[PDB]
Amino acid sequence: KFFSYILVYRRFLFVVFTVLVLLPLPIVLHTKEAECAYTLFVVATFWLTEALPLSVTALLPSLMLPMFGIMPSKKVASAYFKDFHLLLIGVICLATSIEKWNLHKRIALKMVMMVGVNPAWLTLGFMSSTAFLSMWLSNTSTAAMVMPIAEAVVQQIINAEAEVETKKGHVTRKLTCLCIAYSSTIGGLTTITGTSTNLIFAEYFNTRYPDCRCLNFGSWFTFSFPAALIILLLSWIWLQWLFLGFNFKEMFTVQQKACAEVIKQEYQKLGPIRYQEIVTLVLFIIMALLWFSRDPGFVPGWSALFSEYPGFATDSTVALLIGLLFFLIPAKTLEIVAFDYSPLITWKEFQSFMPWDIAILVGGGFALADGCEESGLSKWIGNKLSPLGSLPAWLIILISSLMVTSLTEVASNPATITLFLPILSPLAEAIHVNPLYILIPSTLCTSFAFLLPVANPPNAIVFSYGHLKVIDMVKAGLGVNIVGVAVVMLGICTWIVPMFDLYTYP
Amino acid sequence: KFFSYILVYRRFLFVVFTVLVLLPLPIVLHTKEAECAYTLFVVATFWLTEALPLSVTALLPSLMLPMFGIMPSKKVASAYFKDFHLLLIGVICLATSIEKWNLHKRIALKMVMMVGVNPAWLTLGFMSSTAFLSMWLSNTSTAAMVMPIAEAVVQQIINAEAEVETKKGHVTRKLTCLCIAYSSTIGGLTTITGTSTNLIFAEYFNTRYPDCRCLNFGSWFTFSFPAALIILLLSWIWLQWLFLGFNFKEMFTVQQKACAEVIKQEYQKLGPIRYQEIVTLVLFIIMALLWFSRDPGFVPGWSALFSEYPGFATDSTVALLIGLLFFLIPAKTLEIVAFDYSPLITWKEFQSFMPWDIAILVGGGFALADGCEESGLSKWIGNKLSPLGSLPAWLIILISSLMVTSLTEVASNPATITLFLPILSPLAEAIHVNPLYILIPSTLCTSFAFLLPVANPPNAIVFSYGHLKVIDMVKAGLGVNIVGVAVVMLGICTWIVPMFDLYTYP
Repeated sequence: KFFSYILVYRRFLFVVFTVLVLLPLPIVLHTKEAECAYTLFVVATFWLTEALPLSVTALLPSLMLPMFGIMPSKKVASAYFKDFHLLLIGVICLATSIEKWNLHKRIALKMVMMVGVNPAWLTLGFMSSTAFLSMWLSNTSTAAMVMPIAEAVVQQIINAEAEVETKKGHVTRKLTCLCIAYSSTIGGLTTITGTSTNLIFAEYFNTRYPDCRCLNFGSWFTFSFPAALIILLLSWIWLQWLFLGFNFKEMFTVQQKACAEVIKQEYQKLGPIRYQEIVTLVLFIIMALLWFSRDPGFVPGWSALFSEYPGFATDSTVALLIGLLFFLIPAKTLEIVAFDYSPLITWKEFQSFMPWDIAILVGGGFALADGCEESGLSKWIGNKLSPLGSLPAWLIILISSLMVTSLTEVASNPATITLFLPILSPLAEAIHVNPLYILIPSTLCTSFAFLLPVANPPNAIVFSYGHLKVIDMVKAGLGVNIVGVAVVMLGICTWIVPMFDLYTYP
Repeated sequence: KFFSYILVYRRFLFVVFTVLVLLPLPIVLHTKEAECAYTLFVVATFWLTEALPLSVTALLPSLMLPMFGIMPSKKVASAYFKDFHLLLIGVICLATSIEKWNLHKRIALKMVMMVGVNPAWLTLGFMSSTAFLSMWLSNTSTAAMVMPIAEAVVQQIINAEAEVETKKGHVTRKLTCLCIAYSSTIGGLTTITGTSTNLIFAEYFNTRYPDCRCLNFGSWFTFSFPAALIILLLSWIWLQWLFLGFNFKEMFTVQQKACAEVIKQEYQKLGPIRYQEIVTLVLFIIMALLWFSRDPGFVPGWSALFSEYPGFATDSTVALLIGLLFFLIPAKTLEIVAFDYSPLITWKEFQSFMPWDIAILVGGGFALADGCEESGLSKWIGNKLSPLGSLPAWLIILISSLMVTSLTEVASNPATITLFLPILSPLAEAIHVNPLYILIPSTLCTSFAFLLPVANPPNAIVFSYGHLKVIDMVKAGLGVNIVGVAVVMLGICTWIVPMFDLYTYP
């Protein structure tokens, strides 16, 4: 009876318990920087296990930081909405129009009819298509662009799986939705301009080491692509082992032919292409073209036209420019022709399907990361790393890499690299080592953020579709993170040494 | 035929037409500050007439400002979410819980049974209750607190209006919802701490004029209360004339007794008070008590406990502290007692009913106002006001007041007063006038923002309930604004002179 009453109110007692058991941390230590650490720990605890909704926990920094006095409440709110959110709004305008006019169904049906009958080949194609798309545009962009296409397939197959007749259905969508989530190992790891994380490292290295010109397009690709391709293959194998069954004989019947017949029957039921779908594709192509042609890295883009105020027109402005066009392009006239036309999507359909959860969730991560920088916590973490020069060589690289992938879980990737790079680059110079030997494993491991939300906004976009179980991706994340880290260390010691001369002092 | 085709696509052609007809403004004038003015005009044009959705137009500054180079896109996004939005989120948590557990229906039914059978007495009571509530807490706070209560009455009366049996229904809800919108003439006009707008003026006057101690509680009230009470009465009369019928004999039958019987019958149908409603009331009282006791102005509040980092804990933190409690307080257990309890409101019910329209809309106003300050536009406006010292006296006061109520339409009240106060206070000193004679009409007229959204966040909260027709409140706003301004000028010349000696040089 009494023990049962504790079990039913697990969340209420746990929330109270963790606050009071962590409560000695602020009062003790003379209230210097443990307040930020206490706030970081309690928010992280509520993120690992769902004691509170994920978006609700993101609003906790708006409470603890002002009361603790780390930063004013006015500055906390300003950190909630940032450049990523404008990018999210613009893409969702296109995403809403794709679903509203059944453009996703036509694309999914066309994809299935051509190839991809066996489920194992679907996730292989999904990873390859998303990773190659993530090669040029962005990790954040490619996550929200193919996700409406990706879901259209897996909801399609389960509907066609009836064959004129349920745990298999849910595990399949968790796998494929996570395939795009983890399809970032090629998104900027292999290209200098793929993500802003490596861009910060590249511009910093040129600034502080003008003499060195090794960091250039064609030299970053020639070593990362063989390395990053390894993660993609083992991630496919590991995800196939964790979800569904992994049998080697399956990849190398009546149900297959029956599924093909019903799939092709549905495609004919859709009929000819419609005007609304064509316009959505046209805006889809233009949005991708402008993102790719902004900063290709080898030929100047349209940013050279605006080469007077640098950094003012980011990728989010492109998303908004094409995204807001969906609210004023005519769709269907309202033959009386009584009053007026209708736009492609009205705001009512945009208010729904809009990940307001992610906007608050990612905002909490930005505010929590900003609070860590305002308080003397990030500097304290860097200070403890300084007495580590006595270690031979390979240790430090492993220590930093595991440390890099751990502190990027609660902070954005650009913030994490900018913090550590100054801590790390000097450590490098002090020892007689190539400063590069330490920077490359650190900057490459920043992108490896596969645990929890807020760590990587591509992961956050995945949470927006309702299959937001954190325990599933935490279990999958450790497998990918260990695989991702291990391949990096294998690359550093074996393949990356000879061309940049990692043993010799530059 | 051809003329008909223009009429159906009115919005599409108008949006294109206004952009191109205003397009000469940036290119001409050597591209110095007309870019901000062009952005301000096109956004205002789309706000007056619904060429685009109100929230969509709020995202236009995120486009024009980065492309025009006024401010980077990173800074534009940071201005979208501010201290007001955290206040909105906390209150909506309470507002959602009130509606979910039918607390609004019980309050509305109890209000109707006691008094208020005639519709004219309802809006008089609604104005008086909201204005007195707005006396202490805030204009923003009181707008969202009584609105769920206010709607509960008017939806109740129309349901009870059947009498065992439609344009009257919609006009009634537009009136009463607007009553709280315009019930801000007592919200901070009569009290120093009612709103942040007068607080900025009070702290500025003490800083630059330490010798003067006239600005104090009991001296601001003794002159504003007789003045502000006049606006409330004429606003009630003017709104009664514009909406419904205004007959003097109505205020001073079978339908009335039938309405009473069905109203009291519904109250018995609700039954006894429930546990969920009691908890909501308890959190309702605590939220109001903390807001009132933060800075009463005459006895130090709980901010003296946090009197080490001033301004860190604002009113929004109080809203979040009580608002987030609704997500973890048990409501009903899920007698197997299988898994766990349920909170008062889950996030699914918070995602709905949440004015995401207002968050984007008000954010656009903040970003647009910030862009005006970044570009040399606000300073340019102040510069043109400088050559006005030759005017005798009463003119300038009228010029500023109409100018104050015009430039606060597209800017927040604290931003508008902080801009003008420096422009105006020196003008005052230069002429031999009480500097005060100019400051009081200017600072009091800042609050008079009854046209369009974004001008006053209390107006924005009104838009959240769906009766967001701008043309109705623009028509009503001019009547209130002229009434509001005229009473102020009458107060300045007749009643406010004798005690502060407005004719003599201080």
